[PDB]
Amino acid sequence: TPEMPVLENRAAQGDITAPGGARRLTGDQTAALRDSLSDKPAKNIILLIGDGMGDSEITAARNYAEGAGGFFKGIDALPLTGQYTHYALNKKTGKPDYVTDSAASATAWSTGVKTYNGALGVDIHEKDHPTILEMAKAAGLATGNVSTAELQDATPAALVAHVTSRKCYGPSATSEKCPGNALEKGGKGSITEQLLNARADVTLGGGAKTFAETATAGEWQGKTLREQAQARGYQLVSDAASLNSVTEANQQKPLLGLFADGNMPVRWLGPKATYHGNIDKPAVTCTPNPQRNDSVPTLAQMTDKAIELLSKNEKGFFLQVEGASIDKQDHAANPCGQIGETVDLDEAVQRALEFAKKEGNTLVIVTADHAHASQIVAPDTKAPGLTQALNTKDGAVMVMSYGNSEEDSQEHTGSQLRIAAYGPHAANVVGLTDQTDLFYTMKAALGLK
Amino acid sequence: TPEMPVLENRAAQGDITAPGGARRLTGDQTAALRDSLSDKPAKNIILLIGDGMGDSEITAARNYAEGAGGFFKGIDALPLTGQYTHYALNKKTGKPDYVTDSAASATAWSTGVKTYNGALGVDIHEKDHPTILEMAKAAGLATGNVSTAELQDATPAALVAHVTSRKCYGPSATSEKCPGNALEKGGKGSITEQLLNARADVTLGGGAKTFAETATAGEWQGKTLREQAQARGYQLVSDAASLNSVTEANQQKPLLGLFADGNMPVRWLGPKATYHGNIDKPAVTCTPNPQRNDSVPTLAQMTDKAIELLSKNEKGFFLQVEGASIDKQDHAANPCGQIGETVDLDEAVQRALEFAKKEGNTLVIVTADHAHASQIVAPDTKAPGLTQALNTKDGAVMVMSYGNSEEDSQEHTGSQLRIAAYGPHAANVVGLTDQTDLFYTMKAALGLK
Ligand SMILES: [Mg+2]
Ligand SMILES: [Mg+2]
Ligand SMILES: [Zn+2]
Ligand SMILES: [Zn+2]
Repeated sequence: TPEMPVLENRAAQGDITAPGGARRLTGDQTAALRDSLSDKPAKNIILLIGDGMGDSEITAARNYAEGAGGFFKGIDALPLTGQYTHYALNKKTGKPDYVTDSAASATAWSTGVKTYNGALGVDIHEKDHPTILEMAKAAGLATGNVSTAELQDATPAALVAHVTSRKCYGPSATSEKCPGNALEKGGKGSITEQLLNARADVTLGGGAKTFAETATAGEWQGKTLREQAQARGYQLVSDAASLNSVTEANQQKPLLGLFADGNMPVRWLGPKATYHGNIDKPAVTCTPNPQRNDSVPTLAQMTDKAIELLSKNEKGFFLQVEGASIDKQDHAANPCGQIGETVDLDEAVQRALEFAKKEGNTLVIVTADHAHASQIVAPDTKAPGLTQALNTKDGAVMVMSYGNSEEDSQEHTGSQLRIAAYGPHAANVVGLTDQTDLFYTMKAALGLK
Repeated sequence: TPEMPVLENRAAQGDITAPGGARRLTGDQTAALRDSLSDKPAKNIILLIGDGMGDSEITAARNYAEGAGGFFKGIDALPLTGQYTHYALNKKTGKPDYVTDSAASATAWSTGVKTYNGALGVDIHEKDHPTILEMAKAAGLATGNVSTAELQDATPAALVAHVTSRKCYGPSATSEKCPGNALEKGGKGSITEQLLNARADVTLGGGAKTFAETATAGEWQGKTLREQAQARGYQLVSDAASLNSVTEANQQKPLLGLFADGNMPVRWLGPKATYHGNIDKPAVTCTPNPQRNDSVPTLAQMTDKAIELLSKNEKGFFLQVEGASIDKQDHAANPCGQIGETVDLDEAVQRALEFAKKEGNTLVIVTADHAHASQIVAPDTKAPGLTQALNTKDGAVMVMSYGNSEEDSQEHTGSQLRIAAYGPHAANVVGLTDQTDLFYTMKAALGLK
């Protein structure tokens, strides 16, 4: 509908060296804003998560791929923007823990309650809390869970599982790590077991590896989780081709795609940032991954398939899309990997926006779980940590730094960060909010009880 | 009668450990946002700058001072938010320079043109461009310029001075670094000298030192600039009581407050962050700076006095307020200084909002020139840089890290950052914009030609 608009052009108007040439706006937005506000109920919800995608990561990625005066057709097109907080809680004391992990953050938007790092779908008292997927499902809507990581990973895992520790991937690990959740100790089961129970109509991602573990107890005891899956009515697919065959997805024949043993492959490769790399070493240009594959769906691809199959439900749908790898490449101090996964996500955002634009009753939300390590610094910067200089699209050099861990892994950060939305109820992300608010915002737009 | 609502309370609504207690919203925001949209003209403009105050610096200060679930009654209360980019240009190539200084950034917002780091009121070709202040004055509007740094520093300087280098504080430095601007070589002058010609109605801050230099030429050759200003009819005050006593400020009786030889005293004392400081050292608790004085007006005080004086103007006013020390103490790796300076800013913001709420035709802007070093990390972090643990309001420990420079100074950072606003034309800050767009936004809002 021309009704609800999106930002079509927020790129620099003309000559950046000229007066007004770097402007992103062409006029007054008061009208456009007014036209972007609606209190009408959302039919569908599409939630796009860039793991570790703070403002720094978004900026670094635009600078490189689109130029400083560039514009992300996906990411940057959402008209309603704000800043949200995502601190976690300390388990013993219930006091704030300023820097969160993806387990606690994902638990917050999915169930509306703060938790401790490590936790999936449980409060600090280790008490379960229904998730937005379980609720929408209960309400009879179609549910989708898509990611580029292993599906046991914290991010997607939070919509479907309740464990006291994100490490409880399969039975083997649960029994050890989460004994109270272990199927044999009377628990609800491991992350994978719980995923299977949940039954979203569409689930696409990696982590096929744990689907090889074997049930210790229950009905499917002694079989492989994968085996239990087909046993359960589930349709399994492992490549683009097959994923494309799929004409229908639902509770009868829910869909489960396992495109990789672990995380799906990264789009771009580059060297790892090194100490004084922006000085001692030359500017880098990122190399697309020759080992990415025509048979592996891109995220924008799982996204479009997900939308087509979930859109066949007349009551509506809930969809969660995760761009997993941003956070993981940030940890590895790999600019090229971190950047490409941001660009990968933008493509999916575009698909989601396109659908919402025409559909008209769709709420699209784009955000991150927490902030990361990456910073953009001056080119002649002499940093204590890991640095790298990059040749951007503007023909200039950009330098990225990761200086918050002497360890082998760059740490997350607690800075508040961008949240953007388009469609009905999107005004609920404007200004300062908390990660938990997102739950109530979503459940409220759909009218979930 | 606040036609347009400001956000009265977005602190966590209840018990942070319980379902929905960490929420900052109490309901749907649609109607309130709708109520924040107006395209009526703006009588006045109050622009508040926290130098180097990125989203990280804000989060950090809130956690410390108000708690994670806290809310800055000033800073966090502006209902229309977005993110803005502030890259500068490379003088020679004209290509983007990812990390700006304060000089080129304030030039951006004050003239609508991008320029090279170090430049004030001039473009890459060193051409001069009229400033939003000079233009307001020209239209008959009352003008103000308040800052906690020396008045010759880039932020305030940019509004009334045009020079090739930011270093050109007074006659002596200008002759050496800005030979083209030097009074004696037929130039327009040094920063202080043009500041004096600019004749803003209200100018309050530090930098008294440079006023002890003597003109090298012109009508006031051989007299100090202090005398020249007295000679030119400026009202000079240097203490809080002298300032309070002021009843008038206009083109006839311009006001000049010089409250510190250099920069004004910082609000809180604390030790410098250090290597492995969060491990090898006990947690720090900020303490008020005894020097902060009673003879010294605070940022909130000057902001109040300036609005009073400026408000007298029928046509209206444009006022810039700078919390300068946030950036400075960030370069210094001093969390208490940095945070204290952000708290100071919040108080100045509250004053501006109170008046604006009242007046009804005032546009209030809160943003920063660029991003900075500061990162919030896990308590157990083992960082290559400077860290420090802090005892927050929540009775918990927060660790701050500075790791982008092996130099004495920590660096500015390239990330886009929060921009927020309240009042008529406030919508122009939502979504993604450029710093230069702000120039155009204040121009149209005040109806300038
Ligand atoms: Mg993730
Ligand atoms: Mg400044
Ligand atoms: Zn994460
Ligand atoms: Zn600075």
